[PDB]
Parts: sequence; structure tokens; C-alpha cells
Amino acid sequence: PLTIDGIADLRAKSAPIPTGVAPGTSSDMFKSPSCYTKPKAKRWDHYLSEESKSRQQSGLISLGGGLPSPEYFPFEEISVKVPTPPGFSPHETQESGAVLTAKKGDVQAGRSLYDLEVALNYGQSTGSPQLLRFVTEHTELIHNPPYADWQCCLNAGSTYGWDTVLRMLCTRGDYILMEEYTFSSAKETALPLGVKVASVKMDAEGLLPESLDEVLSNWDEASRGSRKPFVLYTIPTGQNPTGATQQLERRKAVYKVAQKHDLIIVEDEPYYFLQMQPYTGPPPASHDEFIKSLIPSYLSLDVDGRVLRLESFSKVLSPGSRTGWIVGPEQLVERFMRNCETGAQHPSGISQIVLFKLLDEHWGHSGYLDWLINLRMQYTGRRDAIVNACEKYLPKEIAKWNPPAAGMFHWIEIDWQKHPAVASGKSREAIEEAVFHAAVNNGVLVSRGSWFTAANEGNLFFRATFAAASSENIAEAIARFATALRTEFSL
Amino acid sequence: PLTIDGIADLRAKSAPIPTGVAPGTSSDMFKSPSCYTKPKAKRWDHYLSEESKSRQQSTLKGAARYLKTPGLISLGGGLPSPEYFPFEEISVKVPTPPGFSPHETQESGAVLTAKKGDVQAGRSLYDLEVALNYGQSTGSPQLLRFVTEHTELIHNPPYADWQCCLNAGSTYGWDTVLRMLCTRGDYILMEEYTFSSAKETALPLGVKVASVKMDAEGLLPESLDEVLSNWDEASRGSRKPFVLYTIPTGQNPTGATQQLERRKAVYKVAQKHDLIIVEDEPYYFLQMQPYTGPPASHDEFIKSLIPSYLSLDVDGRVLRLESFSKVLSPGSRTGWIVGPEQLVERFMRNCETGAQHPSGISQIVLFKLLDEHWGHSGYLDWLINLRMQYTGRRDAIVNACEKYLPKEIAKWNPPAAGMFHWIEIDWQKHPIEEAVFHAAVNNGVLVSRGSWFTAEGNLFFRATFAAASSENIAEAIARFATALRTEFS
Ligand SMILES: *Cc1c(COP(=O)(O)O)cnc(C)c1O
Ligand SMILES: *Cc1c(COP(=O)(O)O)cnc(C)c1O
Repeated sequence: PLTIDGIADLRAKSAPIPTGVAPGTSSDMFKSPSCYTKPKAKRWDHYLSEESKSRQQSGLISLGGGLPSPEYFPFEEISVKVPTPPGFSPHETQESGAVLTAKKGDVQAGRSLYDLEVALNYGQSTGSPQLLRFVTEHTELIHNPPYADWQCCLNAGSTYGWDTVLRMLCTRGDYILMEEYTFSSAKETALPLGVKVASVKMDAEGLLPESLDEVLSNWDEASRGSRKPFVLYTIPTGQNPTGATQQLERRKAVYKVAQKHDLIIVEDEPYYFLQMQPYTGPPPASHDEFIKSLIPSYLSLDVDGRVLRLESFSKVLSPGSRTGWIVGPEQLVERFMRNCETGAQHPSGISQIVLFKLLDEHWGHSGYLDWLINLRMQYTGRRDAIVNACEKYLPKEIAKWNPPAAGMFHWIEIDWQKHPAVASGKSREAIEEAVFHAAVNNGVLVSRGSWFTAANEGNLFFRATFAAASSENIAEAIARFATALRTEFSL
Repeated sequence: PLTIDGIADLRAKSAPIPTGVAPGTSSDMFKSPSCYTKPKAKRWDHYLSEESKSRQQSTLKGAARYLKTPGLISLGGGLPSPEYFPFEEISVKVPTPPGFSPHETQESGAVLTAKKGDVQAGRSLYDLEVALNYGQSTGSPQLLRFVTEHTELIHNPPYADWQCCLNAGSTYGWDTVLRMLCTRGDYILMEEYTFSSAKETALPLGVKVASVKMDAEGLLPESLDEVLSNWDEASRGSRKPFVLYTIPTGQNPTGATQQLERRKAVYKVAQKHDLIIVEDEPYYFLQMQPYTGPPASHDEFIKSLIPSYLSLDVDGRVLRLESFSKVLSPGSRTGWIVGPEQLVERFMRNCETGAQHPSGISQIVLFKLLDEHWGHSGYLDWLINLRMQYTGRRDAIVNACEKYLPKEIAKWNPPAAGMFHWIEIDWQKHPIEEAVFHAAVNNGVLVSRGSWFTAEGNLFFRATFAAASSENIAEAIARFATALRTEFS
């Protein structure tokens, strides 16, 4: 297996990076030999949409292509001030931060492997080799996929990733499998395409393998109006919005069912590196130790090559950058890339060169992992504050909650039936709108559990992130919400 | 009508720009009052696809609009605390108004700097804190105001409810209007010779393309009418096409630019057959001075620009695909669409469940250059410069052709706009096209084969004069002339 200490050698022993405009690359330029001793992935021809199968590809002097001259790109230099690994706080970066300059002629001047003229011009649909090498190495270091022909493709984000895998696998009048309570934007992306959602139940630890098996085993084309679904959308770590994180045992169990029913697993994992210690009343010995500490992903267990892993920089570095990637078997990744060519094309070149300078040249794999440890330490303090505030202010007779292990979401259950629903407007939805609107008026924003339902009126929940608000404000916000609850649940 | 000198006062008398994280806006917050006196666009309910009709407002993005009310604390949308973005300052060195050459910007360039806490320090209306966080599908209000103003000045559209929406690019724009206005089985209308990328974006959606004959000035109205009128008796198993894809200026790959008279003839035909006109205009500012063998001011420069389809859009049936690619940087992955509120809202919906918005890092760098430094003046100055650069490059390739290409078998008109030179050769004369491609590559010149661009007749070759040096432009043409002479004896 590839370790941080093996990367300098892998690069020495592998082909040079092409530093000209929009060069052909793949992950295969960057993968370690070990990868090719593993078996090949299963084929998925039968699962490709008619749209997706239809998609196709587009020393001498060239007057051939429509690439403009960098002369008429009016950016000579792009600089960013970034934290130097010791200190990662805004105060520390101001104090001791490093300035990274990307110049035109950087490649001629031997300064950089990513020229601003190249970053400012058109790119390929897989993204720059400069950034794809880091993403590929990162994928190998963290997940180490157990099949030979895995590949990364850079993205305009997981939102675009999900839209374009939905188009790749699904047709008008198909079902896909989601968790009881899922990401609203994921469902929001699926419906307009004619894709229906068959929900599968979950516990405090997330997706239940029994329910998944039960839905797929008990599937009748006639009643549902469509064929057995073969796509599973799931958030394994810090589930949106429950915050439930599957342990290794649940994931192995889920993978078995997917093997039996021949499912493609789409793991959307934005908070994968936000795994914290379990909450208590009130450190990683090495980078190998930190990586070992992370509960393994579906990609890690992906013996069959049936997994698409949606990764993003949004919850790790910046949602603004609109930069992510997909990890999957060559055949599906190749299909995704064609959709990018006639769509988003690639994430912004300025986004790519700023990320590459920080991740590749400055931080490296060490500095990046150092930053994710700090992000783990940060979100831990915030996780404690929201749970401490919840039980010190919230009415325990009306509100119930499990403290979360990973993510930035807190799931609060509300006994909606312990409020005067005997007379007048006895609609669970009515108490919901009331409880939400009563919260803004006492000055707190929360997410309505009903937005996250994949589709039944039982208990009601509220989603409360501990990422959005200043650490000091976390306590004040829950109190404000506690007050709202008491008022609304009163005379 | 809105002019550059009208802008400072439109701003003074308008609402404050929202400097918060992921704020709600629309062009309707930056459009001058004159717009609202004009009539409204026609309704497009009957042209909206099942997919697009079916789309809905993002409940999270919609809930973010709550972040506006002050002293309100958020446990809602998962937009991270700025402390978890490791970019303190982002700086960019760009040219001053007098000199735009890379060498001139090296010597006299300005360094614009975007820092976290700039909006609290009163340095700019765009905080890096905001740029680096999630944004709404329309793009940042700071960048959207500039593009909306720019759209008013240049095109100043003749209907009330026109709107702009920021973009991942014109390629992403075309992807989303095709899904918004087309279903499996339908036809769309494209020029006989057209952008290969535009045709490839449509084929896998099950959309067929109805070709329409061109001349030296582009799309022919009598051919468009003929195709659509003939649809009544000769349907191709599908309903009459209502979408026209058109590149009016420096058309790819012909280089044919429709003049105002030609755009007026086409538009009248688009009224008769109630067509929606999608005008892909990436080379609109690559318009050059006429070929032989100085735009006094901004006010003169805008006079000399051929009016776009949007400028004649009285019905509101025009969707304009704009991009910064051929004027600032293709790498920026930042464009926009202009159209009636109805289709732009549907466009915006799909963006929310798609690309979402152009990179915030792309947006703050474009806004800082365009709004804070150059201004509309500086940008027009830069566009005039661009005009003059491409003029010189157009000259170079045409001069070469007139000096090397054999008139016996080679025919060519000079381009008025864009970066493409379109060469016509008579195949019958030589002792069939594959033999002309490879032969020329044998002399070490590469050109693009016309057959690659079909949506019979004479054979053509597209030669771009955008990138290569004045030296290599001649050389390359000379290498072609000799290869053609060898193939045709
Ligand atoms: C926040 C979030 C996203 C956002 O992805 P981008 O890369 O920012 O487009 C996607 N999926 C889930 C589950 C999220 O929570
Ligand atoms: C170059 C070009 C574009 C540019 O598209 P973006 O995705 O905005 O870069 C669009 N249309 C045509 C016809 C082009 O030639």
C-alpha cells in the first residue's frame, strides 16, 4: 500500500507531467503499480442510460483549434495568502502565513509545474494533471481501492457530480434508493428527471441493511410502476441531516446486500474527514495514525467496482471554489467525463491553480492532513457546544436527540403529539411550520425535518448545524430555540 | 436610454448591494427604470419541457435568503464559518487603462487585493468571506450588477422583463436551455455548418438537427422559411422545430457574420414560425474594422457594433449566451445568459441542482477587475484594444492567402469578426478531401476539415488566426498553398 513517504519515489518512477495547454491525462498516469496487481471491475453496460451510451468524444504549425492566445488574458500574477502548517487560524495566517504567486512564464522560469497561461486557458474534462495527480494520490493514500481500473475525474462540485451520475444511470420512470431522511438537494435533483425515490429505513447509525434487502427482495414492477432500482444514494459519514455515521460493520453488511441485488453505491461523502470522538461531559501520533482512525469508506471495500464516490472541497477548504471530483470504475468515469465536455467542461482554472499551489506545492499531503486534523479538532469543540446547550436549555420532555460522532448536523426529535392538537388545526405539518416560524421570530434559523423526507406522519425533527454560526453564538442560538419551543408548546 | 454617465446615478438612487453570505438578487435590482416602460415578453409555457416544468425552488438556497434579517443566528444551511477557509488574501495583477499588453501590465499594472473582512473595513462591497462560501444560482449580486448594466448599455433590450443569470460557461448554458426547451424525438435548427460542440451537446439528448443553408453573410432566411414551411407536408416523424441555434458574429467555423439587415430578415421568419432564437455570441466583441487590400470614443465604438438579436427582441423570444472566455479567460469558467424572466427562472432552477454558480474565486477576481478597477469605461477600452489586436491578426492571414493561395482552386472572403478563416477549394479540378488534409499535414500545417462541422457541395477548411504569431500565420498559409499545388499539380 502507498504511504506519504512513498509518493516522492512514485513521482520519480513515473512519467513527467505535461505542462502545455489542455493536455490529455488520466489517474493511470498517477496510480502506483500495486493497483494493477488487483482484479478488474465488473461491467455496467446494462445500467448505462441511452443518453449516456449516445455520448461521444468531439512538430508542426497548427491553425486547427479555437484556443485563444494568453496575450489577451489580462492577469499577469495571482497570489493567495495561506496558513503555514504550524498555525491554521485566521490570526496565525495573518501573522506567519505564506504568499503563493502563480505567474505567466512560471513553467519557462522553472518556478512552477502549473503555468497561469495554462490555468487561464481551456482545460480538459478531467481537470488539470497538476490537481488530478494530488486528488488521485489522495484517493490512493486514504481509500486504497481494491480493484485495478479505478479513476478520478475533477468536477464543478458534488451537486454537478450527482446531476450527471443521475443522467448516466437513470431514465424517465426509474426508481433510486435513498435513506428515509436524506439531502433535500439530492431528491430535488432527481424528481424533475422522472426518477422516483424508494425510501429504506435507518437507525441512529444510519441506513438499515435489512430494510434495503426487504425493499429490493419484495419489489414488484406492477405495483411500483417501474423495474427494481439498481442505484443507492447514501451519506455513510455525518448523514445529512440525521448525522448518523455507519460503523465498519454496517458498511460491510450494506455492501453484501448491494452484491446480492447488484446495486451501484453512490457515496456522497462531504464530511468524511469530520470524524470526531464520541461526545463526553466536557493527539494523532502520526499521519498514518490519523488515516487509520477514519472508519473505512465503501470505495475501500469496493471489491466489485460498484461504487461512485462524490468528493468535494466545499466542506474542507471552500464551497466558493466549486471544485470536487468523482471516484469510480474507468467505464463509468469515462461516461461522466463526456457529460462534462458538453456541460460544465471543468472546474474554474483559477480555482484549480490556487488549490494546486496550496495542496501540492505549499502544504503537500502532510500539510493537507495536518489541516484536516485541525478541522477535526475545531468541529469537535463546536459539536460539544451544541449538545451542551441542547440539554442545558431544551425541554427534555418534548425534545430528544443523539449526540453525533461525525459531520456538522444535529438531529432533534420533537414529540409533536404532546401539544394541543386535540382541537382546531390538528395537522402535524401545521405544528412544524409554527415551530420553524416561531424560531426565526426569536432569531434562530433551523431546517424543517419535512424537507429531508424521501416519503408518513410520525415524530417531527429539526436539523441544526454547528458549522454556520460563530462558536460563541452556538449556546445563545439553542437557548433562543429552547425559548421558541416552550412558547409554541404552551397555553 | 442608459449610458456610462447614467450608471453612477442609477447606483446612488437604487437599493444597497447585499454584502451578506449567499444573498438573493435579480437583474431587476440593477435595471434602470426605462426598461419597465417597455412591453412584456410573450409566454413560453407551451415550449417548456416536462423536465423543466417539473423543477422547483431549492428549499436550502431559499432558506439562506433568511440569513439577510440581522441579529438572526443560523443553525440552518451548512455554509461553514469563514475561519475554515484558509485564504486570508487573494491578489491579482491586471493592466491599467492606457496599456493592455502583458509587458505594459508588468511595468504599470495594478495589484487588486481581496481580503477577509473587506466589507467591514469599507474597502469593497465583495468580502472574500462571501466569495469563498456558497452563493445563489444567479451569481453574486456584485458581479451580476456589472453584467446587467453592461447588457443595458450595449444591447439595451426592447422589452420589460429581460434578466441575466451567471453561468459555468456558454457550454453549460447550451446544455441547460436544451434540457429546458427540448425532449427526446424533437428537432432544433442549426446553420448548415455549425459549432461541433453545440451539435454534440444535443445528439445524446435524442434531439435531431434540421440543417439550413448559409451564404457568405451566414444563415439564409429564405432557406429557414423553406425548411419550416415545408414541415407542414413533410414532418420527419416529429413536431415542427421551434429552437434556432445561431452564432451571428464570427460564426464557427465559416467566420460569416450576419449584418443588421440579415438579422432583421431572420427575426421576421422567427416571428412567423414563432421560433425561440438562441444566439451563442462568444465572438461579439471580436468584431473588427473592415479589410483593406480608431473608434474615436466609447460612444462611437458602441455605434459601430452590429446590433445583436437581443436589441431587436420585441417579443422576448431571444436567449443570449454570453461568456468571458474569448474576452478575458476561458479558464475562468464564467459566463451568463440574457432572456425573459420566465426562461431565466427555469434556467436558474436547473443551475441550483447542477453547477450551482460560477467559482466564487472566479467571480471576486472578475468583479474586482471589471467593477472596482477598469469600470465600464476601462472594459470598453480593453474591448477596443481587443478589436485592434484581432484586426491585425485578420490582416496577417488574409494578406498571406492573397500572396500564396492559388486563386485557380482557392476561394476566400475576409472575416469581419471572430478568429476563423474559411477557405473553399474546387475538388473537381484536381486529377477526395482526406487527400487534402493529410498532404498539408505532410508539409507540416494542420487545418480543420469542413466535413467535421456539418449539422455534398464544395469542400472547406477552417484556419484560426487567434493564437499563432504573424510569422507562423504566413508560413502556415504558404505551407498550405504548396501542398494544395502538389495535390492539384
Ligand atoms: C453540502 C453538501 C453538498 C454540497 O456539494 P458541493 O460540492 O458544494 O456542490 C453535497 N452533498 C451533501 C450531502 C452536502 O451536505
Ligand atoms: C469558444 C466557444 C464558446 C465558449 O464557451 P464557454 O463554455 O463559455 O467557454 C461557446 N460557443 C462557441 C460557438 C464557441 O466557439
